[PDB]
Amino acid sequence: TTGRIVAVIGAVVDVQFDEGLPPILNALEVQGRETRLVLEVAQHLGESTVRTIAMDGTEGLVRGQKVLDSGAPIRIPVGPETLGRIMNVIGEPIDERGPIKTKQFAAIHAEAPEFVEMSVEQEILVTGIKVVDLLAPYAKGGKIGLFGGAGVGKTVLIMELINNVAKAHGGYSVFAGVGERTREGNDLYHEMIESGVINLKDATSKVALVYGQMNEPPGARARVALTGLTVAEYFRDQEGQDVLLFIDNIFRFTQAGSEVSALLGRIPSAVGYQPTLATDMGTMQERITTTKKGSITSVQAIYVPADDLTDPAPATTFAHLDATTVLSRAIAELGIYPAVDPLDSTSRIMDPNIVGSEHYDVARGVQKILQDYKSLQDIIAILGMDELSEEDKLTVSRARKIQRFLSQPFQVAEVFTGHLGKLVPLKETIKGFQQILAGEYDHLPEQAFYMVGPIEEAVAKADKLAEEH
Amino acid sequence: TTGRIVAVIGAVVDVQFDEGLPPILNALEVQGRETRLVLEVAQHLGESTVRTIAMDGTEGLVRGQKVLDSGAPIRIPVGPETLGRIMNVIGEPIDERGPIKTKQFAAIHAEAPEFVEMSVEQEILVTGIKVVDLLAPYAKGGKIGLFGGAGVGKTVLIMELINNVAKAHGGYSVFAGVGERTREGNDLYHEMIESGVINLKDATSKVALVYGQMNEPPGARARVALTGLTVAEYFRDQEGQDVLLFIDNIFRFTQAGSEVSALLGRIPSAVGYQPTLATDMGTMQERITTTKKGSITSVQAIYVPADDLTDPAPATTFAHLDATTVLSRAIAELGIYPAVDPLDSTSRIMDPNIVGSEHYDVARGVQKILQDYKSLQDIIAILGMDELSEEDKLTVSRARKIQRFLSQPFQVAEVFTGHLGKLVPLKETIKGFQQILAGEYDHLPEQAFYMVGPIEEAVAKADKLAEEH
Amino acid sequence: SDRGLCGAIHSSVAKQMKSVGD
Amino acid sequence: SSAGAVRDAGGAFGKREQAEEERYFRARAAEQLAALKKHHE
Amino acid sequence: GKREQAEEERYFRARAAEQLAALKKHHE
Amino acid sequence: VDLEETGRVLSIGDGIARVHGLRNVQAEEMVEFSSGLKGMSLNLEPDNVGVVVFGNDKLIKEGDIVKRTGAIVDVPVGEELLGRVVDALGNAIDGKGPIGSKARRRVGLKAPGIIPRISVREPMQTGIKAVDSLVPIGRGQRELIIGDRQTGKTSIAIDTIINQKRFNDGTDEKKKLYCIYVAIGQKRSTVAQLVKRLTDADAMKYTIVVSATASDAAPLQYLAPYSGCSMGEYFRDNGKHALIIYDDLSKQAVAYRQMSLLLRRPPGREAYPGDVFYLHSRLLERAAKMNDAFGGGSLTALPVIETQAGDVSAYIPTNVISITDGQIFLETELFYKGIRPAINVGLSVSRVGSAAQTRAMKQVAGTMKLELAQYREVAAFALDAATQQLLSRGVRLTELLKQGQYSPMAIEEQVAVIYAGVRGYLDKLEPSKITKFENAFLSHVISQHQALLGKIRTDGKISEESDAKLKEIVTNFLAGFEA
Amino acid sequence: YFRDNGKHALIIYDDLSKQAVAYRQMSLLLRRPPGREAYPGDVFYLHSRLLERAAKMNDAFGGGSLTALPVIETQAGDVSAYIPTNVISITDGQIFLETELFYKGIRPAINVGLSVSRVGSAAQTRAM
Amino acid sequence: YFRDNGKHALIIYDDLSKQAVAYRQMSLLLRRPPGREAYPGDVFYLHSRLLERAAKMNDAFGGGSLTALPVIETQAGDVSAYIPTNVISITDGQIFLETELFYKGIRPAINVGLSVSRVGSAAQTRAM
Amino acid sequence: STTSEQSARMTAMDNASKNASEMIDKLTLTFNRTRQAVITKELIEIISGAAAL
Ligand SMILES: Nc1ncnc2c1ncn2[C@@H]1O[C@H](COP(=O)(O)OP(=O)(O)OP(=O)(O)O)[C@@H](O)[C@H]1O
Ligand SMILES: Nc1ncnc2c1ncn2[C@@H]1O[C@H](COP(=O)(O)OP(=O)(O)O)[C@@H](O)[C@H]1O
Ligand SMILES: Nc1ncnc2c1ncn2[C@@H]1O[C@H](COP(=O)(O)OP(=O)(O)O)[C@@H](O)[C@H]1O
Ligand SMILES: [Cl-]
Ligand SMILES: [Cl-]
Ligand SMILES: [Cl-]
Ligand SMILES: [Cl-]
Ligand SMILES: [Cl-]
Ligand SMILES: [Cl-]
Ligand SMILES: [Mg+2]
Ligand SMILES: [Mg+2]
Ligand SMILES: [Mg+2]
Repeated sequence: TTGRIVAVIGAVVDVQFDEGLPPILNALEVQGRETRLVLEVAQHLGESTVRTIAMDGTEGLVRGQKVLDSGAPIRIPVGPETLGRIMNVIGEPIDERGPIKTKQFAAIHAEAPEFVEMSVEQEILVTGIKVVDLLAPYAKGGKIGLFGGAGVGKTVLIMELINNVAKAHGGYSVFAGVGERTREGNDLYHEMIESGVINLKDATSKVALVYGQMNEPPGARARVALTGLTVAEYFRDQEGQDVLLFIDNIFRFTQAGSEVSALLGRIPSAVGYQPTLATDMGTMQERITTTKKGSITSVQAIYVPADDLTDPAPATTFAHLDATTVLSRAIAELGIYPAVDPLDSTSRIMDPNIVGSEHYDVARGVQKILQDYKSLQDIIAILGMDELSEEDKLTVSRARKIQRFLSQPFQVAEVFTGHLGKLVPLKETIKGFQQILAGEYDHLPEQAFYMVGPIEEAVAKADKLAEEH
Repeated sequence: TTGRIVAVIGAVVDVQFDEGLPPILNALEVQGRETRLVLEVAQHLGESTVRTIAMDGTEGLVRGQKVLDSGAPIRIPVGPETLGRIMNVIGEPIDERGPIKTKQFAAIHAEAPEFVEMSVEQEILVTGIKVVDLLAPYAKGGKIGLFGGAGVGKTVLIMELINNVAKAHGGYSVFAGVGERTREGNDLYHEMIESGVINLKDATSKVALVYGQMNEPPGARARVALTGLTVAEYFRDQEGQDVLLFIDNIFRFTQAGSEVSALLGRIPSAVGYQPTLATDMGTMQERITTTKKGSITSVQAIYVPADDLTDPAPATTFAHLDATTVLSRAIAELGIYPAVDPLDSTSRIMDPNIVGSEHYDVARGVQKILQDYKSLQDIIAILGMDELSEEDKLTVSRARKIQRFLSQPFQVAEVFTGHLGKLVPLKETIKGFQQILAGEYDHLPEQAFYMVGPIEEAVAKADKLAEEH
Repeated sequence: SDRGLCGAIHSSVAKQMKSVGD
Repeated sequence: SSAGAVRDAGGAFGKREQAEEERYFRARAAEQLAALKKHHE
Repeated sequence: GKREQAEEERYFRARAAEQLAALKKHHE
Repeated sequence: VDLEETGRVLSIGDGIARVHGLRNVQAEEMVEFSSGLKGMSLNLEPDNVGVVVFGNDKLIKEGDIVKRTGAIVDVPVGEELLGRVVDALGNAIDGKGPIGSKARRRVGLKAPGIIPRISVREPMQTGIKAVDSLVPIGRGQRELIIGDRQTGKTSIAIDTIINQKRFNDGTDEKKKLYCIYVAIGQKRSTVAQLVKRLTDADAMKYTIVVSATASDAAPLQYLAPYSGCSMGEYFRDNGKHALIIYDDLSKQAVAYRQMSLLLRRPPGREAYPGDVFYLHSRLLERAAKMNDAFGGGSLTALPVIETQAGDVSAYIPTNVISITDGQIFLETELFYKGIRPAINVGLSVSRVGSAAQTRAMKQVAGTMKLELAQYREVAAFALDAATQQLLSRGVRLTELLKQGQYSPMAIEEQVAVIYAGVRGYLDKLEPSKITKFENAFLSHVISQHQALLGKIRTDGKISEESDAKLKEIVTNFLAGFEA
Repeated sequence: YFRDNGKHALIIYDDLSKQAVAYRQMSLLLRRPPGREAYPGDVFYLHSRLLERAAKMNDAFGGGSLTALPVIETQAGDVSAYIPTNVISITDGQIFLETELFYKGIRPAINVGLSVSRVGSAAQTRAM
Repeated sequence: YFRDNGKHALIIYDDLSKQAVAYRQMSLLLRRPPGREAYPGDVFYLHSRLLERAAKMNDAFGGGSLTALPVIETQAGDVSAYIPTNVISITDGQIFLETELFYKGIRPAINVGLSVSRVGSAAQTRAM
Repeated sequence: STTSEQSARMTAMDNASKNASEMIDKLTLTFNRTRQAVITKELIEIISGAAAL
């Protein structure tokens, strides 16, 4: 059915249909365009007219320009053909490698899995990172979040998880470039070909790709997150297998909504955000989860504006997550990388019944001394280290060594650090921090524990520091 | 052609013409009134109707009152006859000395000088004040800006510069009373007659007065800044003379705009200001400049609302200035006058090429030790001077002596202060502070440096204190 | 004495010496 | 209000306390590295 | 603080007396 | 008669024309008024067209015949603009005849996608000691110049432009870099001095100046950064490399805020529109490094942001920090103390510190990066004898970071000045006397020892022979300096 | 139902902070006036009437009870925020929880000095 | 009336802070752009025209005067607030009154440092 | 010597707490002024937003 454009202001477009009025969340094919300009319905205004949002630039659009109704939402390719291929928000490919001819398609909009469909299987996932696996370990078949401010190491952290976990994972993966730098998309695409997870000449690709980035409009950036998970929903539902879902950055979903919230006709909420924040996030977030049939293990990078965790966009996301990784600038500026907050990052699986009493006691033991270290820092500001007692001096010594041993050089960040990357096992992490708390490395200096893999390398590095000195 | 007043709300008045609708900026004479009421055309609302801004009070206006069109903006007298005469916003004489007879008239509105017409020669201007000439020295044919809160010392500072520079300078002068005290207009008028710069009988006056004070409505205060501006343009362009413009206060232009923008039918900006803040100021400020033919050295007093420099009105003005003079309350309340902030006030001519390397190194040296003194205030607050290091005691001791030596008795301030004013040359200032930084006057007390001219009088004041014991 | 934060005692001792306790 | 509030502010006391710890453990690192010389040799 | 000035001004008012006591002796 | 391709003005005020008619007009299309002025149709409404007015709006009365251009807003592009100073639309404003460009690129084109791009390889030499060593800018990168007013923000940009004379006068084509300085908001007298400075240093011959001062209307200030970006994309696509400076994006945001609100679009945070992130992102994203297939060229962005009272946590600053690749935090505290340029080494980062540095520079800068980091930890003190030289070295190296205006140094020359401090020939020398040392040392090394600087550029590293020569040059100079 | 028919009951609102966000979304889209922090004018009244219904009945009106345990999420430990101060002023006491006390080892992390129960001190077994 | 007819008069506005709140009520009910502390843009103009009218007339215009003594209520000694700074920028000096000196017993509690009189120093008896 | 330093440290730390108390009192006022202004300013954003619909 035909419908002519009546108004165009910014990304928002109004189309008046003569009789056959389309439902909400339906794709609208705009005729008389060189590139495919698709519109999606948001509101019914009245008088057989509907308000829409543009999945691309609106320049060139004329009033009275015909726009046909598809009779369905934004339908995209889903299947094995999507693997090793980048695509738009609308579904078309963008890597100059022909059309992605899948045998079956799927709409980006769909109802979330019901309460009865929910799983309750808490199984530990051994990543490789020490600060993660010890304090806030990720659950296999669970929702993982990576909070952080401007330039604290969210991309470097998530790219390491792709490098470590996806290779070991005998299955599939889906990367989602939501509202971030297109330069990063260029970096990620080519380096995955070098590793061999995306093969060019043959169809044995592990990682599927969906992109949008901050060059695109808000309407695009609002829906790429939904476009990304829909590909992973195929690998969950139809193919009875596990799947990973790396998203970066999921703040840009919530940001992109507020960019067109005023033009849709809404009274703005607190901190200049849209009123529909909890619901718009909720309908999207709860789709990204493990059902009884399949299992999505999602990893979401979350941008924190102005390092403010109390801001609506990061704050509301905490409820949707099982495991969290709260990054800090204060920890990053010292030199600790990954700058993971040991007194903030938590996980649901952190329980003596789940992970064992040895894991729980050592993990909490690290969190005990690091919290008590903050109290001593207030005393040191007035006195100094000299006036403190013998017991308090040792607590700081053990605390500062624990801070540095939590740091670790990544394989993805070789050019940044300089040193080669590491990957520590489970019990090597448990036994490493247990020896430091017990007092087995009081004689060694704190510099030896800075940027190393297991506890053995700290003792091995102390041999070099001794001979150099 | 005749026009009818359809609506009147405060300063804003709407006029409906049948045919021959007047363009924007054109003045409109309101008929059936005792004093000459003027309405400048702001907008075209549509349906043969225009929105206007009233230069005088809008009381007594009946709906359907006849309004004529002059066919041009608010035209005012300009020439040698405007010297020693007081004008108002609409060019009329408000000194009760007949009409200002001139052979040419100028409109208050005009476009700024083009890129080709701009000048490049920035020569230094010697004020006499110590804190100014050392840290943020003014330029001949530039744009000086005196920032300050409520009662810090702007009118004292501007009258000092009028006393020093404008008296001893072979060229014309202009003063613009934009939204300040009418009492100050009375004081300035009789002071200038007493001095000689204004002459009642002889036609050899230097200063040209324009006044639209805080007793006037917003329409006057919005446009009276431009009225005084246009007088300086005549002397710059058509004659080619060195002009001295003195606007007190420039904030009142922007404040007047904030009052009308509500009634003009606009969406309010940040802190309730008009959305056209930068552009309205931009068209105004850009006219005040040194062209190829003539020259203007504008000294503008700038008000700071609630002692907040981040406020839109004082914030936007910074870009328009060559030299800044940020007056602080914290400095004033300590007793230091003039209360110019040495870690805030800056100038463009502060450069090793222009002033000299001896000037530059001493200037930054004063700023360094003051910055070190300010950093240690938290330590002195809790712990005290005893807990500081012995080298830091010398750093703090000199800084307070430098703070006090930056103070200076004023010429205009003699009437209430009692102490005689000072006028320190450029060479003596740099020589004086350089001795204190190196440490040639460490043995002398701090109160010796408080309120003195050159460094020689500071040492002489210390001997007077030694005699009293 | 060794422990600081006690007025100007350490400097007061140094006053008479020029003209124990680390 | 909360613990560790001094270094969170990042003022005079916050940065000086961070420097004060760095002074102490640099000196203790030299003493402890000297102990590794004796045990090795 | 208000008493931040109290401690600092007390220090330099004492040092002003000491410096003026040294200045008066040299004046003789 | 005609209402399809033509329209009449219903209402006009504050540079916003509501035009009846213009039925066939496109969104973001240019339109010419009866007086002669141009305008951009942004708001397409059912019974009107919200047209923003480029320039003055006094001449536009009610019922003026608004024509159609029949094309999306575009600007002139090419190598002809190099030398000329132009306005936001592209007209000449320096009084040297009308320029005749070959092509005309659109203002608001999409940024190149994932496949055309390639990682940053070749360096973008600013010629500043503190920048190229610690925060190295690569070609294709977007490096922010954030800081308060009067803290040497534009000072970095001007010295970067003057530095390119070293490369552009040479024979090598790849090493050349054409500059584009966009002036948004700042007054004409400032820009007149900037063009004067570039003319004196022989910099204008490879530079384009896109002026949009406070006297010009808000739509011109809004459009000017995009107009300048399109001029850079001419080089980007066709082999050559280019540089662009958005000075500044803060004053662009205020113009966009004014333009948006007067079209009856609702406000957001601090009265700004909802899409102010989208405003700056699409502008910056267009700066990229192209692969060999599409051209090989690139565009390097240097945006500017003005923070109020050092508040980087403000709305517009936090947006641009997350967009840009790296950032250079300039502070007032360092400026007043004497450290000019006032770059905070602890806070500022590049995120590509490897390819953007030369192998000669990587040796001396790598060690200086470590030593300065060691110093800033143990800063607030002045005592330990073991780390006495550590406190000294940091003060000695920090004095070398000072650099006067309008004098950018070569990449090989920067290795020489750091070599003296890093190897410890300034340790026994007093901190105050280091400015006098380097001034005479740089003049000495350039005058007589040209072959040594040449061989570092030839070999592309600090060789065994070159290291041996510099060892005796500094020691003999140091002895002559003191005694 | 339990309260009015002689029996006792417990109710736990987890959490009322998120309820306010939902109520805010509903009001703003209906174009009702926005109050402080974009919440509607009667955001106090929302939680006040909800909690007030929780009561203890005398023997004449059955004798039952509905016990309310509402939940509020503070931002950075700010007790004096808008939504917390409403619900704090409604209830008959409160149990403050700190992130500082949790990591130190105090679990449950109940702040003893700040937390009080005004009415329930009387309603206790004498053995305790 | 007294001013113009060769006579002298004193006027006291007690207080302009409460007048500002009354005008803010009017402006906020009128639905006009609010700024600092929700006051309108013309809140300065409100107090400026009132105070300006108090003046000293020359012998040509009767030779009388009107003397203004406006009052402002600060909040915890906030002299740098919006409405106080406006009236400070209008009037010819001011008399600050401290809560410390008044509570301590020193009445009247005039702050010596902050309080000034510009044109009053000239109009003073030589004995004083 | 030991009796002199403890008496001095008592009075020195007594002054340190009292000087800190003065800073707390004044910062509490500046906190509450800024607290109210943030509530007022952010409310005006929402009212201005609703007006333009
Ligand atoms: N390294 C330096 N050496 C000497 N002078 C400097 C240096 N850096 C900055 N300056 C001086 O500081 C002044 C202001 O610098 P600049 O023009 O960069 O300010 P800005 O940060 O761009 O702000 P604005 O846009 O308001 O001018 C200039 O007059 C310049 O001479
Ligand atoms: N594991 C790490 N090791 C060393 N440096 C890191 C690490 N992670 C991040 N960084 C630093 O941070 C920057 C990259 O951060 P990025 O991932 O872009 O943060 P964000 O995603 O929050 O913008 C680089 O400059 C790099 O030096
Ligand atoms: N140079 C100075 N020396 C001493 N006192 C001064 C000086 N400048 C200003 N003052 C004091 O400040 C008061 C107000 O000055 P004024 O110029 O009216 O400030 P503003 O113009 O900001 O209202 C005067 O009454 C005067 O006592
Ligand atoms: Cl808002
Ligand atoms: Cl007047
Ligand atoms: Cl206006
Ligand atoms: Cl606001
Ligand atoms: Cl052309
Ligand atoms: Cl654009
Ligand atoms: Mg990232
Ligand atoms: Mg004044
Ligand atoms: Mg600049």
